[PDB]
Amino acid sequence: GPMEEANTTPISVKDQCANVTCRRTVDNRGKRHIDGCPPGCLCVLKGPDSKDNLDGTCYLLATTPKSTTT
Repeated sequence: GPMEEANTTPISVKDQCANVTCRRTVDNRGKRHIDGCPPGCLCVLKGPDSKDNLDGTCYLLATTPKSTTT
């Protein structure tokens, strides 16, 4: 085939996710506080009435993007 990588590579390689950590706290609010995360990974932290200043975790998403360029 040609010298192009995309022309020879039909499927694009998955991109690595970041292990960045987040922190969300909410008291005397009665509403759960959610933190934000970058693309490819999401951080969900659930804290009931006993919520705290704890930090949430991040996980990599298996779902592949729509990018064709390696």
